[PDB]
Amino acid sequence: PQEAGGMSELQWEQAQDYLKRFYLYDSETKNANSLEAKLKEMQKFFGLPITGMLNSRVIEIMQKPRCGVPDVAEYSLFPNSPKWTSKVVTYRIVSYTRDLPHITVDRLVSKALNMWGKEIPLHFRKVVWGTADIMIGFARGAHGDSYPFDGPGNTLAHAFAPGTGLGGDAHFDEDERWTDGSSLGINFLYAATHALGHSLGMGHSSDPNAVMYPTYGNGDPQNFKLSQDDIKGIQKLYGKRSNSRKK
Ligand SMILES: [Ca+2]
Ligand SMILES: [Ca+2]
Ligand SMILES: [Zn+2]
Ligand SMILES: [Zn+2]
Repeated sequence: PQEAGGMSELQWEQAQDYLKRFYLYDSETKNANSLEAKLKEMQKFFGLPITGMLNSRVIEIMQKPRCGVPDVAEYSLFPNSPKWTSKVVTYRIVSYTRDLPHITVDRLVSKALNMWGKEIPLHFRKVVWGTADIMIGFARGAHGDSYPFDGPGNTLAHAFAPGTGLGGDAHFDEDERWTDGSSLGINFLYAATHALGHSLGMGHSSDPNAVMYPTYGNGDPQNFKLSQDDIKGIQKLYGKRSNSRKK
């Protein structure tokens, strides 16, 4: 909490490790000098300009929630594919949270997922009989998977990469707050575009107006939608397109 930067080694480790979990679990790189190199990468990935340092904006974000998905791969059980390679993608809800009835959760995922679908030539299909590729469920890290519950705050939602039928699923930290009309904690619409975006193998982006922006913050937009730099990125791989925007 601000002083994390100049805290004792034990508390300080939490800061260094908070970035580390958001990337991967590699005990080799754990080091006090190596710290400085890896931070360089955090700053480009995040976008923030201040670099080689941490305490003010860098920490402000570690403590602030964002996402629970790693951003890299190394010694783990996952396939190698940048995006979905299936002919069609599908999605179904497993369970629902008391904050929102089942229909509401469901229509939010479609209202976000579809929004991605329109920005790409992939073909998406609605579910009415049987299981689907992407399962959307509420659960805690102790449901039977890696990534722990870590309580509310830090770590917002883990999700999986488009891998096989089982992999590709999306999840929501049930501990976290979830709503839409109340507009109090995390809007489902907003996180859904992010969580579902990770089910497409999209990586984060640095623009401050990005949809996967890892620096959660910004004001309260009117309707809100896919961003410019985020769209061109996915298009460059599914086809060919370019663009530029800042602020
Ligand atoms: Ca959490
Ligand atoms: Ca899946
Ligand atoms: Zn993310
Ligand atoms: Zn899980």
